[PDB]
Amino acid sequence: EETIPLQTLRCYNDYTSHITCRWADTQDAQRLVNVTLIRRVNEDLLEPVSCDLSDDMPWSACPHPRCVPRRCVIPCQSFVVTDVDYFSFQPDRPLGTRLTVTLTQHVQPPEPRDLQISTDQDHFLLTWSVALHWLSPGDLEFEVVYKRLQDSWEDAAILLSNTSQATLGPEHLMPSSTYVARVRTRLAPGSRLSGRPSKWSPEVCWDSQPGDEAQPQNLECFFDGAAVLSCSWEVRKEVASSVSFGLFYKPSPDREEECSPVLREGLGSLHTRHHCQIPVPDPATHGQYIVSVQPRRAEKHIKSSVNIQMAPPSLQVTKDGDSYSLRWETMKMRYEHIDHTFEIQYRKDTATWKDSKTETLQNAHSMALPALEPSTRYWARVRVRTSRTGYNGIWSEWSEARSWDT
Amino acid sequence: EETIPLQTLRCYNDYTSHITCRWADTQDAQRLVNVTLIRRVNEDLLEPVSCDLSDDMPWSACPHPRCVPRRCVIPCQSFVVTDVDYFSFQPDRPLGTRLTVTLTQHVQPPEPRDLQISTDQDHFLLTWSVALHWLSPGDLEFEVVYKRLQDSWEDAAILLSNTSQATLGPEHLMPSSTYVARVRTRLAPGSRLSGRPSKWSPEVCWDSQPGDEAQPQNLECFFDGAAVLSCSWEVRKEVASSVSFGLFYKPSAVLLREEECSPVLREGLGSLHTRHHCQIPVPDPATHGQYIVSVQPRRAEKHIKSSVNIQMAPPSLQVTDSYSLRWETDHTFEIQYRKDTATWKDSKTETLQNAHSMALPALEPSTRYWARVRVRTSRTGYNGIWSEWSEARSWDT
Ligand SMILES: *[C@@H]1O[C@H](CO)[C@@H](O[C@@H]2O[C@H](CO)[C@@H](O[C@@H]3O[C@H](CO)[C@@H](O)[C@H](O)[C@@H]3O)[C@H](O)[C@H]2NC(C)=O)[C@H](O[C@@H]2O[C@@H](C)[C@@H](O)[C@@H](O)[C@@H]2O)[C@H]1NC(C)=O
Ligand SMILES: *[C@@H]1O[C@H](CO)[C@@H](O[C@@H]2O[C@H](CO)[C@@H](O[C@@H]3O[C@H](CO)[C@@H](O)[C@H](O)[C@@H]3O)[C@H](O)[C@H]2NC(C)=O)[C@H](O[C@@H]2O[C@@H](C)[C@@H](O)[C@@H](O)[C@@H]2O)[C@H]1NC(C)=O
Ligand SMILES: *[C@@H]1O[C@H](CO)[C@@H](O[C@@H]2O[C@H](CO)[C@@H](O)[C@H](O)[C@H]2NC(C)=O)[C@H](O[C@@H]2O[C@@H](C)[C@@H](O)[C@@H](O)[C@@H]2O)[C@H]1NC(C)=O
Ligand SMILES: *[C@H]1O[C@H](CO)[C@@H](O[C@@H]2O[C@H](CO)[C@@H](O)[C@H](O)[C@H]2NC(C)=O)[C@H](O[C@@H]2O[C@@H](C)[C@@H](O)[C@@H](O)[C@@H]2O)[C@H]1NC(C)=O
Repeated sequence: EETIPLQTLRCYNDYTSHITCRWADTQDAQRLVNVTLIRRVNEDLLEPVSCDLSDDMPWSACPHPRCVPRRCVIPCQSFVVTDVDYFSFQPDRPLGTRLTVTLTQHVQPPEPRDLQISTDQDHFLLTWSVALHWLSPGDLEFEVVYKRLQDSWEDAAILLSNTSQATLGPEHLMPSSTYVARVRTRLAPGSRLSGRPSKWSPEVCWDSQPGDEAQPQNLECFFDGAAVLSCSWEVRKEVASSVSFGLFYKPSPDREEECSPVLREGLGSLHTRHHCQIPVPDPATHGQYIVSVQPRRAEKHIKSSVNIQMAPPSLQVTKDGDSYSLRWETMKMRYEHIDHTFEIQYRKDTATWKDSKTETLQNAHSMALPALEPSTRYWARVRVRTSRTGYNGIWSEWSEARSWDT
Repeated sequence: EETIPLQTLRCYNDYTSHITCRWADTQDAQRLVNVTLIRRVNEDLLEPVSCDLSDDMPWSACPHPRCVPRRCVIPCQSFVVTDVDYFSFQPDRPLGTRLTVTLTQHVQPPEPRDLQISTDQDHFLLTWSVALHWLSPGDLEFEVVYKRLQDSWEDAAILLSNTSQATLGPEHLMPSSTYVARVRTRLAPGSRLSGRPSKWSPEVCWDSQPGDEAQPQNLECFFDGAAVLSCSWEVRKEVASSVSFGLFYKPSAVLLREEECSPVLREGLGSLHTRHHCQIPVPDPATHGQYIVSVQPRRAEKHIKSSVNIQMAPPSLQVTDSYSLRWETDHTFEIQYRKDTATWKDSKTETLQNAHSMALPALEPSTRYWARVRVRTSRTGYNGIWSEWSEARSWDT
């Protein structure tokens, strides 16, 4: 982006005898290189310049906290409107490098492009062209790499072609996935030329044969060569939420087992990877396994006696004299012996259950009520639950609300 | 990982006539599978519970933002204390996958470990180990990959060993650089085992042989096979801030003139270097099949036109009733005078164009003032910088 010496150099003259130059350097650079100010006479003569250290930089700022300013004086006997001095910096030693390139051994073939996919049933034909007689198409060979959209490039299958197309089939692709492919051009083993391969083409992207998107997929197993067979597979996040899969394995015929525990990991935004470690205690004897991912026996055990929601009680209102009493019955349970607790509530019509007189009774079937307001409409509800050590549950829904007036 | 239908299920019964269950699917899952509630009568016997949609979830929360809650009613005569029901959920269709695996065709050997570098003069001995008669060291082959720290793994050089050390020299390594290496285990070609390599060891770093830090390094030129030879190289930022490098080429009776390539594109690689690129045009590769390519300091000069960079000498000054400033040098003069407890950015400041003289107003019959001047040109195609101040001169009024 332009040396610091060259940025900081300002050379001003008295237009009679002098030129004074001021330029700087960094210490950072000087631990590696030093440079002289050089002035040049004609297309040939290049004269050194005599500078000494200056503690200041009054003509230009130096962008770097570690500058070493210079100040130099160059004698002259002449100045004319057209005069231009040309200034340079020579480094303390020769620095450089060379390479002798034999073109035939330094070929980077052009990158493929116009990458394109067409389905033919369950195969996909991948075409591309290359912009190109020193390098003929027969010098070329192509390298295609493909992976599911959710995978590293790290882990991807290659496919080689001597022409500029390849067919990808069901031996290469898993069904109902999005695949990505890319292609680069390589020199042919047979070419009289070598170098290195092109940069990759841009990516093309496509869906494989539709199949069933719910099916778990990509079941893989690898044996450590000792005592463990590690299997992994994927299933859609949404399907794992309605279905519990297990891993089951059994030796192929010469009793069928569940692998446990299964660990889980995100795999992109739609799949979960699960892993399992199958123990193999004798790979010599039983060295072929048949392994399945399939629905587990996953049950919620629900003990009836301990999950009872009784039916709501029937409720009625009674007078008898001028004192009113609430009564309530619950459906006969064949002959069960089971204590019941009831919760009883009543409302002034113009008021809210939330803030109401809510007494609670074990094994009672009525409740006498206090005296109450002149000619008001009233409401009442009851609910039951079991209340005995063999038993448990939730309240019954409320009885129908029973109205009435004074 | 309980499923949503199962986490959600609650079944309460009236201990007389039936069981009521409530539970929930998600909309998201329903796109891929629906599920039926199932009540297991006995070991051999499952039966479908008929559920229908509910607006609510009066018995358990649903941990998805879009559930499809159900309410089922299963009738029963008969209940008693010892009773446990087993409930589950059947998919709308068979789901599964099945791989049949022969262990010898499916082996992944163990990750290498304990990567070390030792130096042997200018070589580096990398060692490691693999913790294992089913799989034996002789089944094994090690693939080692290495690279400069600042490079990607994309096409790093592989070196293969069939024992658990490898050597890396100056043939493999750029001097004065930091190398990172990792190793993984593979099945030997001649092994009757097949599978896939181990995952990579942890990385190890080391500093390659020192060389001449200051040189440009890593010149690479590649020819596209038609008309162009792209070249790249690295120079250290320190050096780059002192030397402009160029790229020069000559193609292979007597030899031709050595030519300069441009433009040179620059990009910031790693902490120490910047990377440069140049495009060389090659017209007749079948005749000039060899190009010697050099990176060296260029003719990078600053053109300074004398006439537009004049700074003059300070004028000479004097002072001589009224006091008069006179000076000797198409000029512009600035004249300053001052009081003695006041500085200059307080003092009176004045421009005089092609005057060599200046008269002064009333002054204090007490004080002893100071005065400087300086100059630049006005000559019309000319420019420069103000002169230094003239000798500051004194007098007592
Ligand atoms: C570029 O030019 C400068 C100054 O001339 C060099 O910096 C100086 O390098 C000298 C070696 O020629 C050092 O001299 C030594 O000094 C010690 C005590 O200070 C003496 O006992 C002994 O006789 C040495 O000769 C000197 O220390 C150093 N100046 C500084 C910064 O103090 C420069 O060398 C390089 O620059 C600096 C930043 C230092 O780190 C150097 O050692 C370094 O190599 C010259 N650069 C090159 C690459 O040739
Ligand atoms: C799980 O079962 C649910 C609900 O029964 C299925 O979703 C439902 O699919 C019905 C298709 O059978 C859709 O009803 C349709 O209405 C439209 C008009 O709006 C008609 O064109 C069409 O012929 C039907 O009459 C309905 O869209 C849908 N119900 C809900 C609440 O979404 C589900 O099937 C799957 O989900 C959607 C994408 C469906 O439309 C189907 O194409 C799809 O397979 C069942 N799950 C599965 C995997 O079968
Ligand atoms: C595994 O690596 C060994 C140690 O480096 C191999 O020996 C070397 O590899 C070459 C085979 O391509 C061989 O010609 C070299 O001269 C030899 N170098 C040294 C100094 O060890 C070994 O190769 C086998 O054993 C050698 C001695 C030869 O007889 C080869 O024909 C063998 O393939 C490799 N191990 C095996 C058994 O594959
Ligand atoms: C690139 O060109 C050819 C057409 O696709 C391939 O030739 C094939 O050679 C096989 C030899 O055993 C053989 O199956 C086929 O007859 C033939 N394929 C057909 C019918 O088109 C070629 O494969 C190479 O050719 C053979 C002779 C060997 O040299 C192999 O090592 C080659 O792989 C194709 N590409 C590659 C790289 O495989």
